[PDB]
Amino acid sequence: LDEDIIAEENIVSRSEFPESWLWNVEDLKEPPKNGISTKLMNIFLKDSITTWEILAVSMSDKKGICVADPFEVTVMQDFFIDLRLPYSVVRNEQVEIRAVLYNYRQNQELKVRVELLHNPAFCSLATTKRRHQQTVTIPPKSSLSVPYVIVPLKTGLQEVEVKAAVYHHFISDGVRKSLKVVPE
Amino acid sequence: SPMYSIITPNILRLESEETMVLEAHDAQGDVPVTVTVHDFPGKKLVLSSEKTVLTPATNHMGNVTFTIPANREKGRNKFVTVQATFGTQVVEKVVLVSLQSGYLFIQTDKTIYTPGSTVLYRIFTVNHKLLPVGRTVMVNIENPEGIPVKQDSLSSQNQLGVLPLSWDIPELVNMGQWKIRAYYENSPQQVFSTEFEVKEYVLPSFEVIVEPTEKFYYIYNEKGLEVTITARFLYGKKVEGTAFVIFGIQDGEQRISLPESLKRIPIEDGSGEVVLSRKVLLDGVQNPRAEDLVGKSLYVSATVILHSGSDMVQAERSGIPIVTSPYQIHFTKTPKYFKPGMPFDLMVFVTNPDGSPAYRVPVAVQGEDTVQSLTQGDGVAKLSINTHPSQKPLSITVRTKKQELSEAEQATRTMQALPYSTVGNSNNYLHLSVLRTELRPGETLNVNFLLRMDRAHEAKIRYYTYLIMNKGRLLKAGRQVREPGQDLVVLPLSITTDFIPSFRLVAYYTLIGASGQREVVADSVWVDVKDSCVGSLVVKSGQSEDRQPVPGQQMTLKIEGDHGARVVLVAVDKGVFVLNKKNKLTQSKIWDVVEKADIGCTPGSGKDYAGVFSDAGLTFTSSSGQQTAQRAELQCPQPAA
Amino acid sequence: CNKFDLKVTIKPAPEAKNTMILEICTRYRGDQDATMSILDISMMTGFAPDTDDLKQLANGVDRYISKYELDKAFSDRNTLIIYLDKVSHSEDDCLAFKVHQYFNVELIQPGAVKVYAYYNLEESCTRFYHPEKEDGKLNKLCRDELCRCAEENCDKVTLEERLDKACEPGVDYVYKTRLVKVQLSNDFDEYIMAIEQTIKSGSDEVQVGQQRTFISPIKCREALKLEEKKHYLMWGLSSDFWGEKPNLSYIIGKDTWVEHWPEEDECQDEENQKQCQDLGAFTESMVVFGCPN
Amino acid sequence: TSLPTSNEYQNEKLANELKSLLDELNVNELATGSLNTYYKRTIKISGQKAMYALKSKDFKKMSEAKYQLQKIYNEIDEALKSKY
Repeated sequence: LDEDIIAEENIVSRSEFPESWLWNVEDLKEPPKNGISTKLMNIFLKDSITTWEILAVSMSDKKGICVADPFEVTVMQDFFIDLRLPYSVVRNEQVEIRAVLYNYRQNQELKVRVELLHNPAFCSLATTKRRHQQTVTIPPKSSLSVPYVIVPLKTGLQEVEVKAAVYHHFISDGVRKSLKVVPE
Repeated sequence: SPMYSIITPNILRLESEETMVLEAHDAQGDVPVTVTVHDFPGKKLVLSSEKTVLTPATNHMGNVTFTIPANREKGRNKFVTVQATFGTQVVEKVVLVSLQSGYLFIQTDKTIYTPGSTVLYRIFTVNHKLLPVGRTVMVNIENPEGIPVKQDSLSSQNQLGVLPLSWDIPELVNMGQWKIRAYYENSPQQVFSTEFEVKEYVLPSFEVIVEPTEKFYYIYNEKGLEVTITARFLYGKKVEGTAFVIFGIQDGEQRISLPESLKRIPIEDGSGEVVLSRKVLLDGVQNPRAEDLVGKSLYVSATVILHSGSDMVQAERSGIPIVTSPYQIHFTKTPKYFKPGMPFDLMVFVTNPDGSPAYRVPVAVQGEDTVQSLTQGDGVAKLSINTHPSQKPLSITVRTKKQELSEAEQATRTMQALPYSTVGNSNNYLHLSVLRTELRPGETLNVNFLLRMDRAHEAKIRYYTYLIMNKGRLLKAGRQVREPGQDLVVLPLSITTDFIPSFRLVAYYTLIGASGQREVVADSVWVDVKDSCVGSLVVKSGQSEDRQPVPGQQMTLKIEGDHGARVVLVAVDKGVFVLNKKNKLTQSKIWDVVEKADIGCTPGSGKDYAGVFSDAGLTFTSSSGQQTAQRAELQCPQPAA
Repeated sequence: CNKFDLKVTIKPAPEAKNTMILEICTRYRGDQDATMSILDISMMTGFAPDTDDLKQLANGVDRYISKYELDKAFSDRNTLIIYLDKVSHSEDDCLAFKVHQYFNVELIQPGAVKVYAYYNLEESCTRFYHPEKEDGKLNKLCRDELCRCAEENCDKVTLEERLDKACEPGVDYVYKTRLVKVQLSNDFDEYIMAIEQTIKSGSDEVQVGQQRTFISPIKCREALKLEEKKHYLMWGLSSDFWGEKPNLSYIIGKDTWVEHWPEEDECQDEENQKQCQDLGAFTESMVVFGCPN
Repeated sequence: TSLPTSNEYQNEKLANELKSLLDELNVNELATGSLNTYYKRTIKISGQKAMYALKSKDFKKMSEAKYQLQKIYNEIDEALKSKY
């Protein structure tokens, strides 16, 4: 807790991954200039690491409707985790989720201590007391896959969470995804 | 002998402003005119309020503005009766009307939802001018077996034409293609629909894209169909993995897979190469005169797997045409009537097989070797031929002429243009030669007015009366003055955004001549205006320069649009679009709704004076009784090829 | 499963002391042999395929592994896909490759294999493997429909430790007991226990001399090593129940205590002597006082 | 005594600059509470960088970190101003 690394105490995961958002309504009441009202908008990007596509339509009784072109915005990171959960698991069947660790650093391998957090509602090598970590090496410009086998223990909506930190840097990610548990 | 003419749209519309042109030909002093519409048949006096006078100031040209209400009045077209009374004289015509209010567009936040994920949707509501209007709308949500599972009834009054809405997808429900349908409470028959898929999915973390080096396959192409596979994460970054590719042939809606064409290639540095060989494609069917395979299509499904085994993605390019020639040839943007002796402007349309406009492609006609002309960025080529003053149908046949293609590989097509059939076969004509490029609002277009008649009554003609159709309504109607001895007069046409996407121009003159005969000579021309929003809308970045933002980070968004306009926003993880990219809203989709709603059915002209008028969305009724074939069909001529 | 069969044999090799052989056997349940199919394997924490072997395979026909996966240093290869040109509908198609543990760890998670045809993923099958765990199956405890996790575990122990750790919050019972029967099965060993006194009564209304069955993962029937007619003793938690009152069951876990009482004919022997007089200063410390509060 | 060497001076400036911040870190960490999760997630990682950097008495780690923490502090102010 004094090593060249970030602490699980201090990792705040990403969790907010909408599939669509900013379903908002703004009004060009600004002072027209050269005929073109201009609004500046303050938006907060959501946690997902992807490319957002923003679509605007304008309606004016003078000039009508107007499907603005699409406009792309890419949120990314040099290192992060992809927690690939499937749509739904069945309570009490054993599966294997994969944590994919991406390292898009130019030129140096990364050493990570990645860790599946304990969840009472799941049967994992992770206990209230003992944690479940490996320590792994990702080449640069590529991906390391990290198996975690688990067993869902309660129906309804359950939550898997992984955290990883790189050594010597102070980079860290953590994802909190949720999957449907269904009874047999 | 004074003559009064009435000119209206071919088909009127409810609850919207229409316009009709009043004219006094050869009359003296002020002429007061009253105009009245009545239900048909009988009398309801639906609109009489309007009165006007044709002053010698304004060369006796009138403005008609009226709005027909929607009173308690099927399967049989309803009509109306426009009665225009100049002084005491009383002219009238029987026209067709439509219950079609306007348009409706629906927007869904995503293209695809999972059971239990709510679907956001907007109904944009507008009149035939694409202006926001406010009516009452009904909205159904049909499940994939067609059964309305929810409806609401909403008014767009004081909502600036935008109806927000949602629907919570139940937890258990049929997967499949759902539909959202909406109509104006006035007119149930004109329904509007957008779809959305309901499925079970996790989002994919990359997109896959398949691509034939050619937009088609040439049957004699020994190499077979070559295809490049491409994968890249949503965060822009190249993919490593392996990918399974496989082909098939489509006939109509019928689909045969070529099981043997299955290939497993490595996807390296985001890309991969792969091919269907002419042999598999033929064996795969059964080596019939390859010629047989002509007309059918190909398709490729690829499926990539990351080397991590975590995430899969399918994707398929469909209906790649099997063709003997690369290009296609179309005369549907060229009129079907010329004037003997006068130069005929040919608008040849040259599409790639798929359907796309093909740029820079040479074309010319049967006869003359020296005549050539390329295809501007719109897949259009302007060729003009001087025609002979012979009362003989003029058959034209055009043919591609690309170097590096064999004369068998070149593509042709034939059309037949008939001469303009005058009054009493007098040989009096009018031509509008218009320089043809990509017109843009602001740019100024010249309309050459060319007079073709024996100088006998040449001094008589004093003026041209012109009109502009647009989105099937009158956008302007004016006069172009002329002086004797002139055959050419040029019209300065300012071109504003009100012309988009395309406008029609019909000019006509009238006179007495030969043997005391009341005449009408005319001409109609179609011109595309380079489509694009009528005002503007753009959403660029806030921070002029910057590095990629970071998950959860603040970012400033910039919106440049029309003053006072309303914008409605949505941002969508592009990962969705890798599961479904269909049924999105486009402005191009709207222009397409607006053109198919044109009342004008011809590129240009008329068989006779009275056709020019019915071809563009117009009617001409004069005192002297020279009216136009009355219009009683809602849609254009059912395509006869 | 059903569309595919999957038998994953994880055996040690003959002739290190850790290295072994992973064998994967698949058959397609259908009329024709499947087309192109995926084997999506993962290593047990600490292992990674013998390379010299993996090549061999990829040289093979019907099989291929991407250069991309070959080039990596065996150490960097903890998952890996083996593509197949086919899998017979007729008999089992099998193969194997020596794996080597290069890394020393306690608690080694199970590897797993997965199969399917490229076209359709939902028709997969998925077999785990592991050196000790029977089926690569984690240790759970399920009665009827309810399951709960059982992958847990099982210097001087002072006459005072005992006085402490017990009068904790949780503890909802303590007992002496007399191991009577020992029914050993697939999953869980029942240790039917008499209640030779309720040293701390509780939620479970038990009239002493009354039996109550205690359960533990087949995985510790070695470490607890209780034996019939002995006489152990213990305190576990208010949660550890199984089923409903009054036909319950008790679960032996982490926060469950178990501590021999060396028979009274073995209380003589001069080595049990201190304890049979601390155990003796405990129950007696308890019955009477029971707790501080 | 006399005066310190080059290294000696720079090194001790950085450090105190650095410390100067770590001092009023906690105050900051605490303002994140109201702020959107990105702030908290950020400051916590930036905080450690410092404290390890500070104790490591190495220029790089120390400045590099000096700056990390500077930025996020500023992204906090900007934040709390759009809110009164």
